[PDB]
Amino acid sequence: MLTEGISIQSYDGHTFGALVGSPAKAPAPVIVIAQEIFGVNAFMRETVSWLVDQGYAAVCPDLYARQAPGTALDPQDEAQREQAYKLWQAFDMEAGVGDLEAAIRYARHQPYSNGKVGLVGYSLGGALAFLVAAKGYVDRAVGYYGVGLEKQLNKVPEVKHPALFHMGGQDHFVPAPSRQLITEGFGANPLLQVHWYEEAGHSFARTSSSGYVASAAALANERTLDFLAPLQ
Repeated sequence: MLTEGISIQSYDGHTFGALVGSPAKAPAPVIVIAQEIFGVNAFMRETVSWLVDQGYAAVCPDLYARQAPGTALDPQDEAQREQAYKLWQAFDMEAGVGDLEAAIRYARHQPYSNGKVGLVGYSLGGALAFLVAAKGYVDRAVGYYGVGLEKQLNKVPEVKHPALFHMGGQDHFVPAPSRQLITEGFGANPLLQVHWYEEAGHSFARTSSSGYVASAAALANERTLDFLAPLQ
Protein backbone atom coordinates (compact mmCIF):
# COMPACT_ATOMS: atom_id res chain seq x y z
CA MET A 1 0.00 0.00 0.00
CA LEU A 2 1.06 3.62 -0.54
CA THR A 3 -0.35 6.71 1.13
CA GLU A 4 -2.76 8.64 -1.08
CA GLY A 5 -1.46 12.01 -2.11
CA ILE A 6 2.23 11.47 -1.25
CA SER A 7 4.50 12.40 -4.12
CA ILE A 8 8.28 12.66 -3.89
CA GLN A 9 10.35 13.89 -6.80
CA SER A 10 13.89 13.07 -7.93
CA TYR A 11 16.39 15.50 -9.42
CA ASP A 12 15.84 13.85 -12.83
CA GLY A 13 12.14 14.68 -12.67
CA HIS A 14 10.76 11.26 -11.84
CA THR A 15 8.20 11.23 -9.05
CA PHE A 16 7.14 8.27 -6.91
CA GLY A 17 4.79 7.54 -4.06
CA ALA A 18 5.38 6.26 -0.58
CA LEU A 19 3.67 4.52 2.34
CA VAL A 20 3.92 7.08 5.14
CA GLY A 21 3.37 6.53 8.89
CA SER A 22 3.07 9.71 10.98
CA PRO A 23 4.33 9.62 14.58
CA ALA A 24 2.15 9.52 17.68
CA LYS A 25 3.65 12.76 19.01
CA ALA A 26 5.82 15.40 17.36
CA PRO A 27 8.42 16.30 16.54
CA ALA A 28 10.03 12.92 15.86
CA PRO A 29 12.99 11.56 13.82
CA VAL A 30 11.98 10.03 10.51
CA ILE A 31 13.03 6.53 9.40
CA VAL A 32 13.22 6.01 5.63
CA ILE A 33 12.66 2.27 4.97
CA ALA A 34 14.41 0.69 1.98
CA GLN A 35 12.44 -2.26 0.59
CA GLU A 36 13.36 -5.80 -0.41
CA ILE A 37 12.70 -6.96 -3.98
CA PHE A 38 8.95 -7.30 -3.35
CA GLY A 39 7.98 -3.62 -3.36
CA VAL A 40 5.97 -1.91 -0.61
CA ASN A 41 4.22 -5.02 0.52
CA ALA A 42 2.95 -6.61 3.76
CA PHE A 43 6.33 -6.67 5.50
CA MET A 44 6.92 -3.04 4.60
CA ARG A 45 3.59 -2.10 6.22
CA GLU A 46 4.40 -4.27 9.25
CA THR A 47 7.73 -2.46 9.50
CA VAL A 48 6.05 0.98 9.21
CA SER A 49 3.77 0.30 12.20
CA TRP A 50 6.63 -1.26 14.16
CA LEU A 51 8.57 1.99 14.02
CA VAL A 52 5.63 4.31 14.70
CA ASP A 53 4.95 2.34 17.91
CA GLN A 54 8.58 2.71 18.84
CA GLY A 55 8.13 6.46 18.47
CA TYR A 56 9.33 7.36 14.97
CA ALA A 57 7.69 8.67 11.78
CA ALA A 58 8.10 6.35 8.80
CA VAL A 59 8.53 6.75 5.07
CA CYS A 60 8.75 3.78 2.74
CA PRO A 61 9.34 5.09 -0.80
CA ASP A 62 8.14 3.15 -3.83
CA LEU A 63 11.57 2.42 -5.34
CA TYR A 64 10.16 0.21 -8.15
CA ALA A 65 8.12 3.14 -9.50
CA ARG A 66 10.51 3.61 -12.41
CA GLN A 67 9.84 0.02 -13.54
CA ALA A 68 6.37 -0.80 -12.22
CA PRO A 69 4.56 1.67 -9.87
CA GLY A 70 2.60 0.29 -6.94
CA THR A 71 4.05 -3.16 -7.25
CA ALA A 72 3.67 -5.25 -4.07
CA LEU A 73 4.66 -8.92 -4.36
CA ASP A 74 4.13 -12.05 -2.25
CA PRO A 75 7.39 -14.09 -1.86
CA GLN A 76 5.33 -17.21 -1.13
CA ASP A 77 3.53 -16.93 -4.43
CA GLU A 78 5.66 -18.57 -7.13
CA ALA A 79 4.45 -16.32 -9.97
CA GLN A 80 4.87 -13.14 -7.96
CA ARG A 81 8.22 -14.19 -6.48
CA GLU A 82 9.47 -14.52 -10.06
CA GLN A 83 8.28 -11.01 -11.06
CA ALA A 84 10.34 -9.84 -8.10
CA TYR A 85 13.46 -11.51 -9.54
CA LYS A 86 12.82 -9.93 -12.94
CA LEU A 87 12.37 -6.41 -11.48
CA TRP A 88 15.38 -6.88 -9.25
CA GLN A 89 17.39 -7.91 -12.32
CA ALA A 90 16.48 -4.63 -14.02
CA PHE A 91 16.82 -2.51 -10.88
CA ASP A 92 19.23 0.46 -11.32
CA MET A 93 21.01 0.95 -7.98
CA GLU A 94 22.26 4.50 -8.78
CA ALA A 95 18.73 5.78 -9.31
CA GLY A 96 17.68 3.73 -6.29
CA VAL A 97 20.11 5.74 -4.15
CA GLY A 98 18.91 8.95 -5.84
CA ASP A 99 15.24 8.26 -5.12
CA LEU A 100 16.34 7.35 -1.59
CA GLU A 101 18.12 10.70 -1.35
CA ALA A 102 14.94 12.51 -2.43
CA ALA A 103 12.85 10.55 0.07
CA ILE A 104 15.46 11.51 2.77
CA ARG A 105 15.05 15.23 1.92
CA TYR A 106 11.26 14.74 1.99
CA ALA A 107 11.50 13.32 5.53
CA ARG A 108 13.71 16.06 7.08
CA HIS A 109 11.16 18.74 6.13
CA GLN A 110 7.81 17.35 7.26
CA PRO A 111 5.90 19.33 9.93
CA TYR A 112 6.38 16.48 12.41
CA SER A 113 10.04 15.74 11.59
CA ASN A 114 12.70 16.63 14.16
CA GLY A 115 15.41 17.02 11.50
CA LYS A 116 16.90 13.61 12.32
CA VAL A 117 16.66 10.91 9.67
CA GLY A 118 17.69 7.31 9.91
CA LEU A 119 17.49 4.65 7.18
CA VAL A 120 16.65 0.95 7.57
CA GLY A 121 17.05 -1.47 4.67
CA TYR A 122 16.27 -5.15 4.10
CA SER A 123 17.84 -7.41 1.49
CA LEU A 124 18.03 -5.18 -1.61
CA GLY A 125 17.48 -2.26 0.74
CA GLY A 126 20.34 -3.51 2.92
CA ALA A 127 22.75 -2.90 0.01
CA LEU A 128 21.19 0.49 -0.67
CA ALA A 129 21.46 1.45 3.03
CA PHE A 130 25.21 0.84 2.83
CA LEU A 131 25.49 2.96 -0.35
CA VAL A 132 23.45 5.90 1.05
CA ALA A 133 25.74 5.53 4.08
CA ALA A 134 28.81 5.81 1.82
CA LYS A 135 27.23 8.93 0.28
CA GLY A 136 26.52 10.35 3.74
CA TYR A 137 22.90 11.27 3.15
CA VAL A 138 21.68 10.05 6.59
CA ASP A 139 22.44 10.42 10.29
CA ARG A 140 22.77 6.63 10.65
CA ALA A 141 21.77 3.59 8.57
CA VAL A 142 20.89 -0.01 9.37
CA GLY A 143 20.96 -2.95 6.97
CA TYR A 144 19.27 -6.34 7.37
CA TYR A 145 20.78 -9.16 5.35
CA GLY A 146 22.15 -6.99 2.56
CA VAL A 147 22.91 -8.72 -0.71
CA GLY A 148 26.03 -8.05 -2.76
CA LEU A 149 27.73 -6.22 0.11
CA GLU A 150 31.04 -7.96 -0.66
CA LYS A 151 31.13 -6.25 -4.06
CA GLN A 152 31.08 -2.76 -2.47
CA LEU A 153 34.11 -3.03 -0.19
CA ASN A 154 36.04 -0.16 -1.78
CA LYS A 155 33.52 2.32 -0.35
CA VAL A 156 34.19 1.27 3.23
CA PRO A 157 36.62 4.19 3.74
CA GLU A 158 33.92 6.63 2.67
CA VAL A 159 31.41 5.93 5.39
CA LYS A 160 31.65 8.73 7.95
CA HIS A 161 28.31 8.26 9.66
CA PRO A 162 27.43 5.32 11.91
CA ALA A 163 26.02 2.23 10.22
CA LEU A 164 24.91 -1.14 11.63
CA PHE A 165 24.43 -4.44 9.79
CA HIS A 166 22.73 -7.70 10.75
CA MET A 167 23.73 -10.75 8.74
CA GLY A 168 22.55 -14.33 9.14
CA GLY A 169 25.20 -17.03 9.49
CA GLN A 170 23.50 -19.60 7.27
CA ASP A 171 22.37 -17.16 4.57
CA HIS A 172 22.59 -18.91 1.18
CA PHE A 173 22.86 -15.53 -0.52
CA VAL A 174 26.10 -15.00 1.36
CA PRO A 175 28.72 -17.66 0.61
CA ALA A 176 31.32 -18.30 3.32
CA PRO A 177 34.01 -16.38 1.38
CA SER A 178 31.74 -13.39 1.13
CA ARG A 179 31.49 -13.51 4.90
CA GLN A 180 35.26 -13.26 5.18
CA LEU A 181 35.46 -10.36 2.75
CA ILE A 182 32.62 -8.49 4.43
CA THR A 183 33.86 -9.01 8.00
CA GLU A 184 37.41 -8.06 7.02
CA GLY A 185 36.32 -4.97 5.13
CA PHE A 186 33.81 -3.56 7.58
CA GLY A 187 35.96 -4.30 10.62
CA ALA A 188 38.54 -1.61 9.83
CA ASN A 189 36.06 1.30 9.84
CA PRO A 190 35.23 2.12 13.46
CA LEU A 191 31.82 3.50 12.37
CA LEU A 192 30.59 0.35 10.60
CA GLN A 193 29.34 -2.57 12.64
CA VAL A 194 28.39 -6.07 11.46
CA HIS A 195 26.74 -8.70 13.64
CA TRP A 196 26.34 -12.29 12.42
CA TYR A 197 23.41 -14.36 13.65
CA GLU A 198 24.90 -17.81 13.46
CA GLU A 199 21.70 -19.81 13.58
CA ALA A 200 19.95 -17.56 11.10
CA GLY A 201 19.70 -17.45 7.32
CA HIS A 202 18.18 -14.90 4.95
CA SER A 203 15.08 -12.92 5.91
CA PHE A 204 15.42 -14.20 9.47
CA ALA A 205 13.59 -11.05 10.54
CA ARG A 206 10.57 -11.44 8.25
CA THR A 207 8.05 -13.78 9.89
CA SER A 208 6.37 -14.79 6.64
CA SER A 209 9.72 -16.28 5.78
CA SER A 210 10.76 -19.82 6.53
CA GLY A 211 14.14 -18.31 7.34
CA TYR A 212 12.56 -16.41 10.23
CA VAL A 213 14.23 -17.01 13.59
CA ALA A 214 12.52 -15.44 16.61
CA SER A 215 15.63 -15.13 18.83
CA ALA A 216 17.77 -13.73 16.01
CA ALA A 217 15.00 -11.33 15.04
CA ALA A 218 14.51 -10.20 18.66
CA LEU A 219 18.23 -9.50 19.21
CA ALA A 220 18.65 -7.83 15.84
CA ASN A 221 15.59 -5.62 16.29
CA GLU A 222 16.69 -4.72 19.81
CA ARG A 223 20.14 -3.60 18.59
CA THR A 224 18.40 -1.62 15.83
CA LEU A 225 16.28 0.19 18.41
CA ASP A 226 19.21 1.12 20.59
CA PHE A 227 21.32 2.29 17.60
CA LEU A 228 18.49 4.54 16.40
CA ALA A 229 17.64 5.86 19.88
CA PRO A 230 20.21 8.67 19.70
CA LEU A 231 18.09 10.30 16.95
CA GLN A 232 15.19 11.03 19.27
